[PDB]
Amino acid sequence: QVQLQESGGGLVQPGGSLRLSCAAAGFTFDYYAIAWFRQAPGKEREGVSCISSSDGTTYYADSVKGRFTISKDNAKNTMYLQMNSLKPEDTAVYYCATSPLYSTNDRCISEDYDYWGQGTQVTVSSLV
Amino acid sequence: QVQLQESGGGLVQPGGSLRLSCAAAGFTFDYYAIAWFRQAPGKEREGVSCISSSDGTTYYADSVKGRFTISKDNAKNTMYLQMNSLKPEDTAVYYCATSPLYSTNDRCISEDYDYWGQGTQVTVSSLVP
Amino acid sequence: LPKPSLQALPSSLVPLEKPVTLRCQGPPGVDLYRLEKLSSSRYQDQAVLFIPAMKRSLAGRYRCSYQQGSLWSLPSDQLELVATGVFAKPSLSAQPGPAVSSGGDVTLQCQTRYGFDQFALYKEGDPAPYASFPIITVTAAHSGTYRCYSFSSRDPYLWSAPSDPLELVVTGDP
Amino acid sequence: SGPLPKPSLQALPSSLVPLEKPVTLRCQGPPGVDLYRLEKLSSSRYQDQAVLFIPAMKRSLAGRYRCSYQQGSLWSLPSDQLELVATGVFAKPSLSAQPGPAVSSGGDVTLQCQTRYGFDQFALYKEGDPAPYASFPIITVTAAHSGTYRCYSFSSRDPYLWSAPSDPLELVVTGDPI
Ligand SMILES: [Ca+2]
Repeated sequence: QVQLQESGGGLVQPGGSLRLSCAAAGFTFDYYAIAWFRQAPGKEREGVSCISSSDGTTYYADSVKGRFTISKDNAKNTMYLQMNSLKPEDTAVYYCATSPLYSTNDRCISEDYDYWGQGTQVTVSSLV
Repeated sequence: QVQLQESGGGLVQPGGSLRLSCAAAGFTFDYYAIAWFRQAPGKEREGVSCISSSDGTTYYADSVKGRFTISKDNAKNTMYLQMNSLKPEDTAVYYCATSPLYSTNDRCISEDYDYWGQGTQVTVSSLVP
Repeated sequence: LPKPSLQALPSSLVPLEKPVTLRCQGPPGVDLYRLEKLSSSRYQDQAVLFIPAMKRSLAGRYRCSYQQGSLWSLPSDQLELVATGVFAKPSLSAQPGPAVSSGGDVTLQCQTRYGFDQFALYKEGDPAPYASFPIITVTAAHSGTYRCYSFSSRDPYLWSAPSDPLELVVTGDP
Repeated sequence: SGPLPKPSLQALPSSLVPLEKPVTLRCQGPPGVDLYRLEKLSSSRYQDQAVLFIPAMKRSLAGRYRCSYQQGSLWSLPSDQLELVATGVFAKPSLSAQPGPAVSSGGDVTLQCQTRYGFDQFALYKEGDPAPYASFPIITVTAAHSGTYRCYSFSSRDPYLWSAPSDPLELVVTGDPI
């Protein structure tokens, strides 16, 4: 049995910035696929960004390209989602996912990931 | 698991007789060694009678020879001790014993028997109405 | 090239949240390996994959192959990796009963309350023997369930009840 | 004839037998032999049968066994010695791992068996891998079928997602009465 320990999330203004992280225990991300997914209210779970293979190619959903950055620190055994230029439509539960298997899928899909964060709420509001 | 179901025992006048039995279950006595042991108050456990082999030879302790008979009804799954001309020294806990192994020992020793009765009390008393 | 062996250790029957190792083996010296999960785009570029906890999503058919020079091997036999403990256990009975005379017949019976159409029957294997029992340079071969017994040297065939099991888990190279 | 090759002696389902539990000792030689003898070593005790069903294991049955067979006038060499063990005679010991039960591949670990009695000897056993076979018929059972069985129920919706296994079932093949 494994740990994804979650940090960050919260209330932020449109145009603002947050860093989400998940810290592994029971394993390392060195040779793992890593991903972030999200579930907005009244929507389906969508893939936001993944590193699917050792080639360290990154996919990004069209709506977050240039604003979000997925990365990994094999020293801290931690994965990151840097979110910049945040918009109302970024309000969602965020889930780090990881697999000991690589995927050749060019898009991030639930089937490819086995270990999941419990969820990290991000709320974007001009009323703060 | 196995059963040795005990029958008989109790209170008997010197010179009287009784029959102890054990009914087997989970096995039959056909190809098993059979024996009776006894433990009198304050004395060590003693072999009384055995048939340890298919050669038929029975052993009886010197003190019971001619008075006690060991026997077997394979069809009834029962072993017997017929105890005749009972002396006070016969007062003891009696144990039926059996083994799926035969033995070449000339005498009944307790390491040759694996399945044991819990004990059947026999009391030889002169004060019996 | 000839097939390698694909093996799951300790077992191809892994309970949910429990570890397992998939070991591919070709001829020695060999370097370049590919583990493939059939009916998916998932794979690894290693002889050995430690799975630290089993999930529904990791269950399925796997093969592996290797490369020497310009040539790949035939794929290994399919390893069927099973997640167990997904559902409440069935009940298992013997009819007419669990005690049967040599030459007799017996039928073993598996039943669930729930709406389930498939069943598998396994017989427990014979335990293998190995104070303190050191293992130096451990392998995924050493992963498994261990019990110990205690006894006097003076009565060496009269043993304790077995210890509670201890799961020994060999993680990947550090 | 040449020489009589030694038979095999096996304990079924194993030579590790809990108290009050059944076990078969099977002596197997070549076909059509005149006589089998089972011998318990350091005792006067024997049986002249190939198959001996022990309905309940006891302390007094634990120890060393061998068997040989006769053909015409000649006797086989004896089987390899069977060590028949009664387990559950004393309360269980503790098994632990130092440093702990998870360890890196290439590293080193030590298993410690400790007991709350005076006892001086220990054995360590590693579970073997289970073997596969609603209704599972078994025809003309042999002592080889004796053992512990578990079943799994799944849906063909997901053929690699299985139940927790059933409570174990102990199947016991008693002696032939023929
Ligand atoms: Ca959380």
